[PDB]
Amino acid sequence: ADCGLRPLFEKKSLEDKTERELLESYI
Amino acid sequence: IVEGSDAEIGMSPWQVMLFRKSPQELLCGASLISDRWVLTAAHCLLYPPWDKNFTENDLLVRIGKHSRTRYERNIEKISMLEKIYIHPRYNWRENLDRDIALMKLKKPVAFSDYIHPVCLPDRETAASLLQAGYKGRVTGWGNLKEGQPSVLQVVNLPIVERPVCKDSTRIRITDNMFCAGYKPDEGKRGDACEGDSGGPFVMKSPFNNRWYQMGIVSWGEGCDRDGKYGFYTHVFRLKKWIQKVIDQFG
Amino acid sequence: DFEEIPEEY
Ligand SMILES: N[C@@H](C(=O)N1CCC[C@H]1C(=O)NCc1cccc(Cl)c1)C(c1ccccc1)c1ccccc1
Ligand code: NA
Ligand code: NA
Repeated sequence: ADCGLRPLFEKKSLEDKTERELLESYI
Repeated sequence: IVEGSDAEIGMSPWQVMLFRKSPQELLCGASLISDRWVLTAAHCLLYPPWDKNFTENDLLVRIGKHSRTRYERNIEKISMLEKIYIHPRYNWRENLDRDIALMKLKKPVAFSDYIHPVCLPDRETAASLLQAGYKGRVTGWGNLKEGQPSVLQVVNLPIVERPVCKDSTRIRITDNMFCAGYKPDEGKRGDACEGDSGGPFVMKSPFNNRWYQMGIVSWGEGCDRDGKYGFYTHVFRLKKWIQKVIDQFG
Repeated sequence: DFEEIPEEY
């Protein structure tokens, strides 16, 4: 149900320092 | 992890440390997939060429960690094992095919800011994300080079095309594995290494913004060698066995 | 290298 949603990031709408590197590669 | 960086607090809250009771030492990485099930590499528990065959009572699971060596009072949680389940067709003899194992915990672990399960992929997430060039993330407390880190390390690595994986190695590769890392021409580098074994290769779904564990740190030739890649257990391809185990004994 | 863990576990 809530797997994969980190309390300290996704649950707060905070991004970690390099997750955008992953997004940008999903082309 | 080679050429990675320190994890942020709470960045990988499914991260699990497999810890040897006596002597007290790291054994492997692993991941939290629910309040009582931990996922790891079979070779973390069973590898007869190295005289490794662990039983439940030999081990502890440490969850919520950041520091490698420190006891992280009020944050980490330590659990004992009720039962280990290894893939019946795990091939330790040749190539680590189906390098996967589950561990059932004696007691449920309490989720917290530092402790939270990762998702396991369904077929459509797997088909969308496991593409050459797509990057995943692998985390661990293993060697920094082919000493040891003070805290959890992180590195993001691109999946590599199957022909390139096969051509990089003399090992017989299977459909139950994928490889990842940069090519020598790509500049950037990084890799898993000794002690990262069993830890998770995760990807963040751009469809639902959730983290999924697509791989398990499985094997490599040396670490961060030019022209060589890390090899990961293909979690989706072995999901039926995972479901089967959990459905039957959970 | 490792700090010892509480006796309980
Ligand atoms: N170096 C071996 C290996 O990776 N093993 C031995 C069993 C434990 C596993 C291991 O050390 N995994 C940790 C690790 C290190 C670096 C990157 C990753 Cl992703 C993971 C590997 C291998 C051995 C000789 C020649 C080429 C490849 C292997 C492969 C299959 C079967 C036997 C040996
Ligand atoms: Na080859
Ligand atoms: Na390499």
